Amino acid sequence: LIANQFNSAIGKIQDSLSSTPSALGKLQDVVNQNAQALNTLVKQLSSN
Amino acid sequence: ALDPLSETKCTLKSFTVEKGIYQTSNFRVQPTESIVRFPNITNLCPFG
Amino acid sequence: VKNKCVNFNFNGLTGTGVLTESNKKFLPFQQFGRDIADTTDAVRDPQTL
Amino acid sequence: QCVNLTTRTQLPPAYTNSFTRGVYYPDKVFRSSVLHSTQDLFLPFFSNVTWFHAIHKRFDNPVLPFNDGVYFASTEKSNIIRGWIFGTTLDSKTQSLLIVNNATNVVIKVCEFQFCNDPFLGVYYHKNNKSWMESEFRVYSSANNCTFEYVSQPFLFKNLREFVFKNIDGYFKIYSKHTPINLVRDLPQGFSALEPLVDLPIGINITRFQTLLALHRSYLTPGDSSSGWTAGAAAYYVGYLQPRTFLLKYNENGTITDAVDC
Ligand SMILES: *[C@@H]1O[C@H](CO)[C@@H](O[C@@H]2O[C@H](CO)[C@@H](O)[C@H](O)[C@H]2NC(C)=O)[C@H](O)[C@H]1NC(C)=O
Ligand SMILES: *[C@@H]1O[C@H](CO)[C@@H](O)[C@H](O)[C@H]1NC(C)=O
Ligand SMILES: *[C@@H]1O[C@H](CO)[C@@H](O)[C@H](O)[C@H]1NC(C)=O
Ligand SMILES: *[C@@H]1O[C@H](CO)[C@@H](O)[C@H](O)[C@H]1NC(C)=O
Ligand SMILES: *[C@@H]1O[C@H](CO)[C@@H](O)[C@H](O)[C@H]1NC(C)=O
Ligand SMILES: *[C@@H]1O[C@H](CO)[C@@H](O)[C@H](O)[C@H]1NC(C)=O
Repeated sequence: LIANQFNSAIGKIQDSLSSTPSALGKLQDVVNQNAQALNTLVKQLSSN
Repeated sequence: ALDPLSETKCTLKSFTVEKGIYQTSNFRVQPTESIVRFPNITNLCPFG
Repeated sequence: VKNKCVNFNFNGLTGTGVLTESNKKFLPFQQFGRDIADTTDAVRDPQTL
Repeated sequence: QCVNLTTRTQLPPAYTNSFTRGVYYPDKVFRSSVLHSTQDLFLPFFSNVTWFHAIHKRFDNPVLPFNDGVYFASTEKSNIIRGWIFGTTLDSKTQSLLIVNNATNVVIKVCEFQFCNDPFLGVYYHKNNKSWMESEFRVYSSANNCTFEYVSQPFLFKNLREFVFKNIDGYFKIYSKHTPINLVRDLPQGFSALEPLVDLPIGINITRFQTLLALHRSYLTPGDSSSGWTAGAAAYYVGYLQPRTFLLKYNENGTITDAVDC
């Protein structure tokens, strides 16, 4: 019973990760922030 | 401006360099020629 | 001259870089392109189009 | 010759919503898959666009006030609308913009013409030659000291001709886009981008603009050339550009496919 529960839990974890594009946001935020900052810096070259 | 070791010594402003990797200068390819391209004209302006 | 680090000035746009034959398709009124961060990255030649 | 003829019916003009129409390329910069925000003289979405009729009788060509920028649209197939005339006085005192686009040429002459109070173009048709030619050119009395000249190729209720006329920094910019229109009484809701046609460097003060239409008297008018005429059907729409910030969506090919009025 414990082995079956463990296997089912792992499968459900994979399904939740695959069918939800909002679980990894803690990483995505970081990436976005870095990219946004870089973009802002570059755009600051076009100011009088 | 003798060899990379001397440039590292100058960058660190010390005669003794510890083991490691140090950034000393920037490598940049200088331009070779000049290019001018403009629409075909054959008439001078009426400054006269 | 192409495939060389060269200065250039096309219809007033002056810069330094390497010019290469591109695959972009400009509309027949535009003169030069730009990047997402407003950086010149493509120019139409004023003679050969 | 100047002719002042009015036999049209009197009724107040109609109004409509501009919808997602009248967007032009602000600059000549190529962009691919980039959402670019600009602050230019644009036509607000669903604006109060004035509708003018030229049905057979209507020939309403009023002296509309050309504010900062003017949008203009026309669906027609008889080519009644030929050109537009701009100016602050419409008199031989000050320079007046004048454009005439018949089927054969496009004519731009920036002169201070002595404008007739009812400018128009007269086309007479005969069965034997089967040709529609313009007999009377009465939009002005005389050339009257032209200061600018330009002639180019002609621009070509089933076709839609959308123009935007904007005057800034001594430059008169025309943006046009020809599109096939299926509806015959109202602007379509589809999105269309107007490409620049020509930046004519005129640099005159313009406050009032007018449109030049044409008559097609062939054999249905028995009257003199002061009260009797006949023509086809035409409808045109006049909007006003305002300082607006627009979000323009460029596709990978460089053409604007969507826009947002902030
Ligand atoms: C361009 O022409 C317009 C229209 O005549 C001028 O604006 C007028 O200015 C006078 C100044 O006495 C006012 O009384 C009018 O009411 C204005 N008319 C409009 C429609 O606003 C304008 O000044 C001219 N431009 C220049 C630079 O002289
Ligand atoms: C001159 O320019 C024209 C128009 O772009 C072009 O067709 C022609 O080949 C050019 N002649 C040269 C570069 O000798
Ligand atoms: C458009 O103008 C007409 C003029 O009769 C007015 O009744 C209508 O409310 C206006 N619509 C607007 C401002 O949205
Ligand atoms: C069209 O073209 C010629 C050349 O500009 C011009 O002189 C002529 O008067 C025009 N034709 C008509 C019918 O107006
Ligand atoms: C045309 O010619 C002269 C020279 O510019 C000008 O002074 C005159 O007032 C003009 N006349 C008319 C009728 O446009
Ligand atoms: C760009 O044009 C090409 C022409 O081959 C077409 O296949 C493609 O779908 C166009 N792209 C877009 C985003 O409209």
